[PDB]
This record gives sequence, structure tokens and C-alpha cells, in this order.
Amino acid sequence: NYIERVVSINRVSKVVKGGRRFSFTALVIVGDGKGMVGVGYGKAKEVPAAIAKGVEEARKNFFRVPLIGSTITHPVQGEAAAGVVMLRPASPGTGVIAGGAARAVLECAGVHDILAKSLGSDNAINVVHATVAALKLLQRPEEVAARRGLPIEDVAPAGMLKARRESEALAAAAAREGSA
RNA sequence: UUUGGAGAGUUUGAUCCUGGCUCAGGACGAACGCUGGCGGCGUGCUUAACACAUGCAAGUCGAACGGAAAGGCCCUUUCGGGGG
Ligand SMILES: [Mg+2]
Ligand SMILES: [Mg+2]
Ligand SMILES: [Mg+2]
Ligand SMILES: [Mg+2]
Ligand SMILES: [Mg+2]
Ligand SMILES: [Mg+2]
Ligand SMILES: [Mg+2]
Ligand SMILES: [Mg+2]
Ligand SMILES: [Mg+2]
Ligand SMILES: [Mg+2]
Ligand SMILES: [Mg+2]
Ligand SMILES: [Mg+2]
Repeated sequence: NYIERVVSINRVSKVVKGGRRFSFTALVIVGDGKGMVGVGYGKAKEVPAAIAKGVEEARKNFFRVPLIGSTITHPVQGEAAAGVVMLRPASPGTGVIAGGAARAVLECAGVHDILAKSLGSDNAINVVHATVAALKLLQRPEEVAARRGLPIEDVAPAGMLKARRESEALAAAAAREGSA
């Protein structure tokens, strides 16, 4: 099961000797719900073809973002493209709060508690570029410890240690429920 | 070791940036238009620190003192009232 959300259908026109030629380009994000993000932006001659190309591009370009429980690990300064976006993991039930493209990508990724705030040049394409860059700029505590040659207890705080333990127990319970 | 960030529209043939304007919310000691049933609970001259008809919004102590205008009492009465 995958998710596709229409974010921005746009009209473009090109000029040659006879006059103006109109055109379409669209952007769409695809995700599985466990932390897999896929974006695709393409041009076409009409909405259905545009969406088809967008879905193809999204499938081709994927990414995996390790999540903790049901929220991001630490706050992310998403600097790229032309906009500036900042993110902050949240407590549960609060939800994932951001602007349009931010919410598109995040709900595609499957998160349910996060805070974001676009900080200039909100054009949807650049915003999504920045979100993807920030999301790939995340760090996994286990790999951080592995790189630093330091162990999990000493590297990671007890709070997120217990959070990860509870998430693991919940995942085991869900797997048992599914198998049974 | 715990609480908590929304953008959208508008330049161009078409984008991107910057930048300007406008809107989606809460709040009023608020006023006007329409509507209108009760009860509960607060609130109520922000401008003219403008002049202000009337009355209310500062009184208590004879066991501090002299006295008795009006009343209570008794001696009196011509019923004017006279003593304490
Ligand atoms: Mg910088
Ligand atoms: Mg560059
Ligand atoms: Mg900007
Ligand atoms: Mg903007
Ligand atoms: Mg709070
Ligand atoms: Mg315009
Ligand atoms: Mg312009
Ligand atoms: Mg134009
Ligand atoms: Mg009325
Ligand atoms: Mg009432
Ligand atoms: Mg009242
Ligand atoms: Mg006195």
C-alpha cells in the first residue's frame, strides 16, 4: 500500500513563432507509511499524463528515514534549495504540524507527531527539496555510536532508550497479533 | 527531567529570488445592521478634568456641665397653663 497526494498542479506556456504553447507540470509524493518517502515532479501535456509521470518519478526516487516510535528523533534544520525549514519531534496525539508541502511529504512518510515552520521562499518544489534534504540529514543513535566507537547506554539518553524499548515491545506485540 | 511552531493569493509568455500588499485565528470597557425566549453569572462614559435644577452620600456621647423647646409623671388648674 502506497500513498499519493496531489500538491501542486501548475500551468506553463512556451512561446514560438505562432504564439504561446501551454503546458502542465506536476509534483507528487509517495510513501509506504513506515518511513519510505518518494517524490516525483514532471511535465506533461495534460493532468492525467502529468500525474502518471509524477508517480513514475516518485517510485524511481525513494528514500528511507529511520523513525523512533512514531516521531522523528531530533530537530532538523532543513536548509537547501531556496527555502529554510525547521523540524521538531513532538509528543503523541499532537500530530504533524507544518505547511502544505511539508505536510504532504510528512504524511506520506507516515509520521504522526512533528512540528515544522517554513522560513522563507516557500515555493512548493524548493520546500519539498529542503524537506527531503533535512530528512536525509537525520542521524540514527545506533549508527552514531558505531561511528564514534561508543556504546548505546553512554551515547543515548535514558529517555529515548526507554522510548525505543517500548517501541520494540509494541512492534513485537503487533507482529504476534498479525501472526496469530 | 518535563511542557510546546501551518500557510494561501497577488509581478511574468513561462519560471526562480527578493520584496510589497491581502486573507484563513484569538482578543475588545467596543459601536452600527438583522434577528431575538428564559434563567444563571459579570460587565457597563474609553470623548467634554464641560458647566451642573433637587435630595441623599459623616456623625456618636445627660454617667462632663448648665438648662428645658417638644413629649412621659405626679401636685393644680379659670384648661392660659404654673411647680418639681
Ligand atoms: Mg546557512
Ligand atoms: Mg546549490
Ligand atoms: Mg521567502
Ligand atoms: Mg509566502
Ligand atoms: Mg503545552
Ligand atoms: Mg500578480
Ligand atoms: Mg516579480
Ligand atoms: Mg504569468
Ligand atoms: Mg433587545
Ligand atoms: Mg445573565
Ligand atoms: Mg452583571
Ligand atoms: Mg458625642
